Amino acid sequence: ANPCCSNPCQNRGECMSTGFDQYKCDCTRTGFYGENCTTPEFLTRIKLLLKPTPNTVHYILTHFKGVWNIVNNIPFLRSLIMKYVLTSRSYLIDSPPTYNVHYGYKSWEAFSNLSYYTRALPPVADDCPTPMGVKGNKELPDSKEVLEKVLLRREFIPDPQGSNMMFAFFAQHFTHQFFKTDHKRGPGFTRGLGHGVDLNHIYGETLDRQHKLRLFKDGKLKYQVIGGEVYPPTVKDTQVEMIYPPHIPENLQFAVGQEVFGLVPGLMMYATIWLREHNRVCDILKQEHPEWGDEQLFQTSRLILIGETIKIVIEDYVQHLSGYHFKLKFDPELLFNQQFQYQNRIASEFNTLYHWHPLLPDTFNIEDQEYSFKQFLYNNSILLEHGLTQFVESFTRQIAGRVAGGRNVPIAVQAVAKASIDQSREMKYQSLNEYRKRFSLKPYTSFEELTGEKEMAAELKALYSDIDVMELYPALLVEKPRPDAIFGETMVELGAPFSLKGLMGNPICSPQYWKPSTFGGEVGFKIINTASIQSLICNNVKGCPFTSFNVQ
Amino acid sequence: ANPCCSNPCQNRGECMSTGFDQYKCDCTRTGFYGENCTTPEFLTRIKLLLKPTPNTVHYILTHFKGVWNIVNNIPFLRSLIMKYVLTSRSYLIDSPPTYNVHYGYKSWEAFSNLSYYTRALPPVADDCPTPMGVKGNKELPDSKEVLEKVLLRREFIPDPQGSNMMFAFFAQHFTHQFFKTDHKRGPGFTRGLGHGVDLNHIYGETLDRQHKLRLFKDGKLKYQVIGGEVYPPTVKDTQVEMIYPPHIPENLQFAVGQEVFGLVPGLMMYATIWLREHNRVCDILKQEHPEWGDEQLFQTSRLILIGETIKIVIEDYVQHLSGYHFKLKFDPELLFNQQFQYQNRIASEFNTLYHWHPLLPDTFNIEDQEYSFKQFLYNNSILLEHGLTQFVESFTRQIAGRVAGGRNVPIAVQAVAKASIDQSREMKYQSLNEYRKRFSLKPYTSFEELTGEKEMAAELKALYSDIDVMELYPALLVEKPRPDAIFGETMVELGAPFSLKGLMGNPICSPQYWKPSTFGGEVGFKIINTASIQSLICNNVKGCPFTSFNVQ
Ligand code: HEM
Ligand code: HEM
Ligand SMILES: *[C@@H]1O[C@H](CO)[C@@H](O[C@@H]2O[C@H](CO)[C@@H](O[C@@H]3O[C@H](CO)[C@@H](O)[C@H](O)[C@H]3NC(C)=O)[C@H](O)[C@H]2NC(C)=O)[C@H](O)[C@H]1NC(C)=O
Ligand SMILES: *[C@@H]1O[C@H](CO)[C@@H](O[C@@H]2O[C@H](CO)[C@@H](O[C@@H]3O[C@H](CO)[C@@H](O)[C@H](O)[C@H]3NC(C)=O)[C@H](O)[C@H]2NC(C)=O)[C@H](O)[C@H]1NC(C)=O
Ligand SMILES: CCCCCCCCO[C@@H]1O[C@H](CO)[C@@H](O)[C@H](O)[C@H]1O
Ligand SMILES: O=C(O)C1=Cc2cc(Cl)cc(Cl)c2O[C@@H]1C(F)(F)F
Ligand SMILES: O=C(O)C1=Cc2cc(Cl)cc(Cl)c2O[C@@H]1C(F)(F)F
Ligand SMILES: *[C@@H]1O[C@H](CO)[C@@H](O)[C@H](O)[C@H]1NC(C)=O
Ligand SMILES: *[C@@H]1O[C@H](CO)[C@@H](O)[C@H](O)[C@H]1NC(C)=O
Ligand SMILES: *[C@@H]1O[C@H](CO)[C@@H](O)[C@H](O)[C@H]1NC(C)=O
Ligand SMILES: *[C@@H]1O[C@H](CO)[C@@H](O)[C@H](O)[C@H]1NC(C)=O
Repeated sequence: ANPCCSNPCQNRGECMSTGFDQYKCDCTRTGFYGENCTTPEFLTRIKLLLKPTPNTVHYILTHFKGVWNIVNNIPFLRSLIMKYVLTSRSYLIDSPPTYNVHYGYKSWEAFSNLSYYTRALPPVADDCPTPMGVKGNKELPDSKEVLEKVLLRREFIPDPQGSNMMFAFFAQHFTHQFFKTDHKRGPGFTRGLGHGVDLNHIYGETLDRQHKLRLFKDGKLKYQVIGGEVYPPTVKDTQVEMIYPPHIPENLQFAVGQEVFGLVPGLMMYATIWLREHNRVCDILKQEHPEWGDEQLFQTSRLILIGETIKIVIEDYVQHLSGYHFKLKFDPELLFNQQFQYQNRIASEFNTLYHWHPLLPDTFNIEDQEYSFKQFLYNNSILLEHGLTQFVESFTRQIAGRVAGGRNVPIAVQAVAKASIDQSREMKYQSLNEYRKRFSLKPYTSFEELTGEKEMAAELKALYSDIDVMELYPALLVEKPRPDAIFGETMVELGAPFSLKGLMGNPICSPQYWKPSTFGGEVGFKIINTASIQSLICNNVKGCPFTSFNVQ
Repeated sequence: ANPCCSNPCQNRGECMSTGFDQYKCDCTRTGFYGENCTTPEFLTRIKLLLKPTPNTVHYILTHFKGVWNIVNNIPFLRSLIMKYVLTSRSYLIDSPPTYNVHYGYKSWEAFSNLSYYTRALPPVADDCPTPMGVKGNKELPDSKEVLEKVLLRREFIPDPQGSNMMFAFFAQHFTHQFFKTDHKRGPGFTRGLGHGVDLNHIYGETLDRQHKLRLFKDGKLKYQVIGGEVYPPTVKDTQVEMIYPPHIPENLQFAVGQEVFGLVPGLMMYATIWLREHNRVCDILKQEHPEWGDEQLFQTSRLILIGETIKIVIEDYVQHLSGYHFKLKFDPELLFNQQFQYQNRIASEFNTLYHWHPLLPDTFNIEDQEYSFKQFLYNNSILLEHGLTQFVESFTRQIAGRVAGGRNVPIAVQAVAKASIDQSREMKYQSLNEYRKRFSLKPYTSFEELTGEKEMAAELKALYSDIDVMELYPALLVEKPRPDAIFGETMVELGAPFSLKGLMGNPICSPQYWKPSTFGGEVGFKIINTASIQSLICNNVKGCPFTSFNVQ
């Protein structure tokens, strides 16, 4: 019934009803005018001509390795390029944030209520005739059918980019600080009220939890020593709430910042590494500042680890994922003469797209062992069994699954994939093609264009009938990958903006924060500016084993 | 003992201890270098020469009325000037915010914990030898002594700028949405978690309170009709908590957004006016949007009232206070090509400086009556007695007290003034002169320079001994006024930055919000862009009585 149900307004124009069956588009600052904001302004037409497609740019970034080799070595050139990747991306994100699952129009409630995930696109109104607005049938295709026909893995498909298990578990661990759905409220709600990289997954969401985790000497976090090795403390010792099945012995109930991290030994591996890093940085700071107390050692270390985290995410993690020959750089100063909002709100869609479960192998291979999901889940004995060094060595060698390209979701986790589909609908997501437009990409004109093949395309076509009715989440996992890449166009073009915004939007990246004194001086500052996934493991894992995010 | 106790670093350089008795200043981006950031960079020296003092600029703004008359009528010129007043002010505020009462160094706790007021200057460390750091005696002068000698009113001193009671009560009402100290926690904590102009003082801090206040038809707020006039509903009808002495009859316990607003009839006057405005705007929107439901009518109206509020504050309220011949403008677009953070955190110091109780008269004069404080407080019968029209007429005629200049704090409220002194100290405020430097003003070199007279100066000198030990709050109320002005230099130069930042930092001022559709279309948008204190009163008060922030 809502006359905006067809999503009439193009180019980021906003639709507003002007009567029971009339609408109007607000084209303010879109660069277009006309009833649906589809008539371009002169200068807009120019820009459109001189604008290369994302696939073109991606090609240039992943080719001409010889040129990039030169560029990467000319500091002012590298800075110029990175500044452009930062700025071009962030303009795609609304900041201050706008919509959420309950508000398809701006409101103080949607702005002020931090318990919601924000929305890059507003929900389809409740009184629209179809799930996607006006197109398609009264009901989307059976989600089980979609799951089984195009999502579920038959044979394991490895990632051509060589992503390993160190990568997979880093992705899970890192993102699960800001992807923390409040299932008590619903899929559109979050428990991560910092809406970003605050390391609550190490330190805790709340002050009370943090204090239980802290030693209150030398700024350190509590820990225990088992077989000469440092591990997180127990629930019994700390009284912090953790999720564990009832059969887990108390001496194996490790207590960490994120209550869910005991559920996978790969998570507990990173939990342990970072715990160690924190206490390590505490020793460094105490040496520089024998005058400092516990609070200041703890707080400064946390700030340093936030910096290390962002550093590693950009220059190692995203570097690997991108396949760019251009060398990405973590440098807050690049934005100082630029318009940029030092804030962020986690988007529901960012969460949805990040369900990268195809990464998971059929078994987890540590040393001589090959563990099944059943044996791997909630099983910290495995970690104690082999130890950190062996986890790193093994996980660095084991290849992860390809994410886009279709049919690679492990059966063990099929319920999670079905829930991603069902909850997207529950949250009234607009279609894949609406999202594509929202991020300046060309709508797909057929299912075959989407997948780049014929078989899955045909199954999808029989299910959905209309490409404009296809759903974002299934599309992401079925999309034609970039050549020999882990992802297709839509994953990168939505993901990159959300990501860089949450990284650079952090307050430590602001001018008043980004200076040596913030981090206890030049020594603390250097820890951030030289951080890497390798140094993180070298300093904190016995034997300083070699590591990487790609299979060697 | 802390080597930074003496506030060694100048020009916004940051002090960090580097050993039990050594310190270092971080001069990053200050424009200076050297041990204490006192050596200017070349370009810094230039700028310093070409920079007029705040007193010079103030003079130019309050003179040459004939030129301003021309400028005010050249749209592009007016915009240019207002853009400059906006930008020059906001660079004085740290955003994202930094310190608070418990953290004299940056921390994630101080950044993330919204329950604290932020701090423009860090607190004096607990182990410093004197209250102000290293200067002065082990103890500040008796606050009762300061109160009595230089703060308390002997004879009422009227405001030379002609501020009236409409102004006084607007200031109280408006600011008490973001000045809401959480006395359960301490003076450095706030209950206003929106940290700005969110109109929680009309709508409530929390969703629960809001819903009790709402009618849930046509987007409106509950109300009652008494003698044909619209007033807020009762506590009995709504169950919203309000602070009222036990002797107040339930039918006089008006329920409004801000629990403390029943305490002064002048507050309840504005509460009633704004309640009316909201329901008024609801009627307008319903007429434009018969398709809209209650939620959308309510939320859109709230957004419109936020706009009206900022509009009136800049163009009427601040316009009056400034004494400028230049016509200030509320125009978000002025910042769109500028670097600016659409966020804000309420500063403790902004709260402290806004204790403008000298505004209060010895009696409140309504019609033929002259009420004492005793009779005026918690007495809503007076409002019912005379009605809104008579309140507006009377309060528009009654002159308010001068704030700076000394000895004009009403005795009835002496406990509040003493608390301002005592709580400042409790919160470990740095000295007046530190705050002056912090806002690019020249330190006062004597008490006589501060007051511009001899008698109070001599009393202050005997009390404090050293000008560098003088306190911010008492200094503000004792400072030499600008010629025939309500305030001295320090009030304006600290207040203006804090204020404009909270006004323009509101999300509705951001590009994605500042468009017609946000406000239900051109008709809702116009309500904001034509708002004035006179139109607010004219649309909402019977007879459309004349009003102004100044005596006629
Ligand atoms: C290691 C084995 C893993 C298991 C057993 C697992 C299982 C689960 C389960 C049961 C959920 C809840 C979904 C629902 O609401 O129905 C979930 C959520 C999620 N998973 Fe995984 N997962 C694993 C690894 C990963 C990996 C490698 C990633 C990639 C980054 C990932 C990304 C996510 C995300 C982003 C969520 C949503 C988090 C939230 O909103 O709270 N997971 N996972
Ligand atoms: C009209 C009669 C007034 C009375 C009886 C009054 C009394 C008080 C009292 C008792 C407090 C502290 C109470 C507490 O801490 O809970 C206070 C605080 C304050 N007053 Fe007034 N006042 C009046 C008018 C004004 C006016 C006209 C202004 C001008 C802006 C003003 C500005 C403030 C501010 C900014 C605070 C701090 C509030 C907070 O942080 O929560 N007051 N007043
Ligand atoms: C962010 O938005 C959330 C969604 O609106 C808010 O969560 C909801 O708050 C409501 C008000 O407290 C709850 O309403 C329920 O209403 C009935 C009738 O009065 C009562 O019986 C219930 O006690 C009351 N609450 C509950 C828990 O039943 C909603 O239930 C509650 N939860 C959800 C998911 O809607 C958040 O409050 C809001 N956050 C803030 C800071 O405002
Ligand atoms: C913003 O910072 C505030 C000030 O530090 C936090 O407020 C404090 O939280 C503490 C617990 O989280 C309370 O301490 C008390 O500690 C003992 C030890 O376990 C408990 O028994 C008490 O129950 C607990 N609380 C009380 C009321 O006794 C502090 O009292 C409390 N208030 C103050 C003034 O410190 C806020 O929690 C923090 N806000 C957020 C969002 O983190
Ligand atoms: C009213 C004209 C006198 C003003 C000068 C005040 C000198 C300080 O006098 C004080 O006045 C307070 C208020 O009455 C009293 O509570 C104190 O007991 C008294 O010391
Ligand atoms: O943070 C992330 O996961 C990513 C950040 C990222 C950022 C740029 Cl610029 C380019 C790529 Cl390929 C990126 O890859 C991913 C993504 F986008 F989500 F797939
Ligand atoms: O918001 C306020 O109260 C004010 C804002 C304000 C803003 C400018 Cl530009 C100039 C003046 Cl005189 C102002 O006066 C006051 C103040 F600063 F608090 F005294
Ligand atoms: C927008 O496109 C044209 C107006 O030029 C109109 O025919 C069309 O119906 C409008 N909206 C939609 C969804 O078709
Ligand atoms: C957990 O792993 C341990 C040690 O590797 C193994 O002995 C045990 O069988 C596992 N438990 C489950 C439930 O698979
Ligand atoms: C800063 O000024 C000079 C260093 O140039 C030095 O004499 C002084 O002691 C330093 N600090 C203070 C507080 O004086
Ligand atoms: C309250 O106001 C009434 C009526 O205006 C007045 O007569 C009365 O004296 C006041 N109450 C008190 C306690 O002063």
